[PDB]
Amino acid sequence: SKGSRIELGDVTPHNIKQLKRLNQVIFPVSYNDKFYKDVLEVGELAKLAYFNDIAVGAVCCRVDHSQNQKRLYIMTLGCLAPYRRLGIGTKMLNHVLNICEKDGTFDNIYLHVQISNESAIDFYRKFGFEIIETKKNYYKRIEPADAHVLQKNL
Ligand SMILES: CC(=O)SCCNC(=O)CCNC(=O)[C@H](O)C(C)(C)COP(=O)(O)OP(=O)(O)OC[C@H]1O[C@@H](n2cnc3c(N)ncnc32)[C@H](O)[C@H]1OP(=O)(O)O
Repeated sequence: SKGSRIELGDVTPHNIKQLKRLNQVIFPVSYNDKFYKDVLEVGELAKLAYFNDIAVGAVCCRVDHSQNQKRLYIMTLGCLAPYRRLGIGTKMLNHVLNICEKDGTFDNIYLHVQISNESAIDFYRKFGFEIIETKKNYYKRIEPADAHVLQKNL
């Protein structure tokens, strides 16, 4: 961290419009107004990422109680294409993993990744996520429609 050009910051009503703007560019699906209202209620489970003080990415997660487990679902985690491979993803993912580790009550953390997304698959597998399922027809309008479920056991 010493001398890093990357910092995470809180999401607030002042910068929620910035988060939406980033999400629009980065992710191929659009999120509704309820999504953005919810982000304001999850505390440290949502953050904006800054590179040299410029907002370039974001992470939004929620707690999911399914399969009789307590799970952390990564709804969105990403940064703008020109700033990729600079460790921003790592900073965001490590933040969420540290929240789970300090809580200690999570069974697993998981997300969906479109099957064509090789760089996301490489990235999550680096952190010990495993492809546990491939969901056919996960997306309704984009191609390929299929998504891998990537899960890390905690
Ligand atoms: C519709 C969907 O599928 S959404 C769910 C997936 N997320 C996205 O598609 C959002 C768009 N993508 C991104 O924002 C990025 O590509 C991310 C979040 C996946 C990775 O973020 P980055 O900031 O680029 O990752 P970071 O620089 O921390 O990468 C760390 C590690 O990941 C691995 N990695 C990351 N990107 C790549 C790549 N393109 N190719 C191979 N390995 C990669 C590397 O092993 C390793 O780092 P190093 O080899 O550079 O030391």
